[PDB]
Amino acid sequence: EEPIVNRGLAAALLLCQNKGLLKDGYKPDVKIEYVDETGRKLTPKEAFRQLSHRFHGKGSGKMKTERRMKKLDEEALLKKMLGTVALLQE
Amino acid sequence: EDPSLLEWDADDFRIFCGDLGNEVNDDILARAFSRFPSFLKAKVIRDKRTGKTKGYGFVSFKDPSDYVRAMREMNGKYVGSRPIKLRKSMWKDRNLDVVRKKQKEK
Amino acid sequence: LAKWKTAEEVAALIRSLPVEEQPKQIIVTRKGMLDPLEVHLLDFPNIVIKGSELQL
RNA sequence: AGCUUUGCGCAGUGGCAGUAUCGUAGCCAAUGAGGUCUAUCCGAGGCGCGAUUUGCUAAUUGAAAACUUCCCAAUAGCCGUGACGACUAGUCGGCACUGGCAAUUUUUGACAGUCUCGAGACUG
Repeated sequence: EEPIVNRGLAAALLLCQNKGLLKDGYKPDVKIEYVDETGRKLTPKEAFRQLSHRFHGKGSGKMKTERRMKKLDEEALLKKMLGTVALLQE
Repeated sequence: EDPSLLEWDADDFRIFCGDLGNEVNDDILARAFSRFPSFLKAKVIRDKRTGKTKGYGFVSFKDPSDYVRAMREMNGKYVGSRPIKLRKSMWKDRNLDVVRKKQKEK
Repeated sequence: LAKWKTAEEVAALIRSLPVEEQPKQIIVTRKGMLDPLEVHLLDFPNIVIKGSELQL
């Protein structure tokens, strides 16, 4: 119920919190993560599949590649966002 | 867009024969095609600098009913060292892809 | 069988909608309905079948 | 000529489908299968055996879940510094950067919001 107030950053942070959108001597920050050429973090199964494909020297087939590309496009479309037609038809 | 389908495509029936021996059925497909009534073409898809076939091959038969009868008879027939499974060739080209895209939106 | 038919009808209503219109979170009002809903929606693992403490 | 019936097949909507749908090559069967009601009456298959075509799409597993050579590398701003050439220790034009470029006149933003009839006013 908190709107975005002008010249204020606490209201947007409160709306995002309410919406649920949130030796030598050293401390080395050893962080290991799996990423792809698209920059998206990869699931461990996906990372293992990529590693196995690179190690075996052969990638996936054309049909599998097309299915993966279609799935990625669908995911991108879904993450980017019929009530009016149902209101007009009623 | 590999220029290799311009020699066997003559408004004929293309049959994809897979599940064949990798080191066998090099020219046995030609014998099968000669046994088939049409006996037009029996091309085998193989990779260059590999020494073995790539699996499924394309058999072009002019007579469609004869091709269907041969596919019914040769489905699972022991050819070479493994039974060759015969199905219909896809042949999804750029024009076919464009037509499929046009029909998908409508 | 009635709960299975209701879960199959919910799965058919989810499958009739496109992927852009399919939801990713399902809130079950009845507590004895989320258990077949995990079985009837095995083809779409991206949906979350969660319970509801407040009954609408 | 209009209209209508039975049977049949094609096409189509809707519906059903394991007490459902068939084969039966086995046997019996209008020369009567099967009958607790209506039995000097009804009138069809019944019993055993054995089944429940094709295309598309999606998803999971897996390195790869099958359509015709693939891969790798490359092409298609300023201030100063060191030399080069010119003009009278200074200036200019081109070359690469061994350092810097978020503190008032240019590039790390004094911008943003509101109201009225291209223009004006108010606030932070």
